[PDB]
Amino acid sequence: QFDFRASMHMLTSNLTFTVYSDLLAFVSADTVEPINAVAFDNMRIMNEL
Amino acid sequence: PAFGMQRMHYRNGDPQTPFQIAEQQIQNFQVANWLHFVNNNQFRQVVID
Repeated sequence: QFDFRASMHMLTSNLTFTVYSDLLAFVSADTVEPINAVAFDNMRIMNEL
Repeated sequence: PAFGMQRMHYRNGDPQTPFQIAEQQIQNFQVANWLHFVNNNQFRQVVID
């Protein structure tokens, strides 16, 4: 039987989101000058003349 | 190559010129006496007239 007073339900959610997908489209990276580029140690790669 | 030793590995921007390193590493006398005049060849600033 369809009871109207016992079948009402209060559905709760949020008001406002803003959903993003591509997160690395916000950063803006850049390389240092390639003659001064350091390896895992302190010294630079391709240093010997 | 003329003394039989391994050729030197000179990195960029070292504070010593390769003649200034090779007077320590070499062991002859006649070719380490010429190599000392090249390191200490300088103009002499005197005041004339």
